[PDB]
Amino acid sequence: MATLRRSVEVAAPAADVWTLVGDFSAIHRWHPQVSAPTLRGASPHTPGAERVFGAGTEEELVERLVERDESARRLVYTMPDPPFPITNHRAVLEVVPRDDRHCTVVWTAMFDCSPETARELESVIGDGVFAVGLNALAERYGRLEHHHHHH
Repeated sequence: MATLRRSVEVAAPAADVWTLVGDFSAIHRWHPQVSAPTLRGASPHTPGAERVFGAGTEEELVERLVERDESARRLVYTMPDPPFPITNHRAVLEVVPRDDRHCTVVWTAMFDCSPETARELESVIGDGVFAVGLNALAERYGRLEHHHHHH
């Protein structure tokens, strides 16, 4: 699949999780693989702002906010400078409330990649970057209802 979708069980209300994931610039508050991103113009809540991971190294990542929904808990961005061989990138952050104390945080990433590379990116981007970040977030809200296996 060129379209990736992952979901995690968080022991907390969805709105509290949107206060964490939503910011775009402030992803280094929960996501351990984020080596501090540099937020360029527009403001991080306004559809347009870019975030440059590292910003002084041989391996950086430049992302850009396409559109943002505060009340809907829906965060859409793209990679205008991606290190992975793709054409058009598109990714969304949707925190879906199941109960008042339980919310499923769904991270989606779809990109126009070639099949032999795309199967590899499902494990690297999906079962690597997301399966670490989403799960570490579920562990820090585990102060309400129990910890789980890291990643």
